[PDB]
Amino acid sequence: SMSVKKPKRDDSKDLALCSMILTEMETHEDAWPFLLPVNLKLVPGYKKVIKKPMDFSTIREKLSSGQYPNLETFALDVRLVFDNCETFNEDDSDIGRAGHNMRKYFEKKWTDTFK
Repeated sequence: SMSVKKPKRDDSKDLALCSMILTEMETHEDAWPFLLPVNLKLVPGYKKVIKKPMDFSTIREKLSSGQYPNLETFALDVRLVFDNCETFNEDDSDIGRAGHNMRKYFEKKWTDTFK
C-alpha cells in the first residue's frame, strides 16, 4: 500500500532474458506454424474466429520496440499463440501437435528462468 512495499525484485535482465527465450522458440524445429502471422486473406475462417492473432515475429517486433511493460505481458502473448493454435487446429494434426510441443518447451524455459 502507500509507503509499504515488498522487497524490490531485480527486473533489469528481464528484457534480455525474454529475448533469449524467444530466440530458442524461433529456432525450434516445430516453430514453423508460428513464425509469421497467419495470412488472413488465404485462410478461410481465421479472421472471424481468432479475435487476437499473434505469432513469433509480432512478439519479436513488440519486444524490440518496448511494447511489453513487464515480463508477464510477454508470457501472455506467447501463450496467446498456443491458445489460438488450439482453437483452430485439431490435436491430431501436424500443427495441433506442434502447438502442444512448443507450449511445453516454453513453459519449462519460463519456469527455469524466472521461478
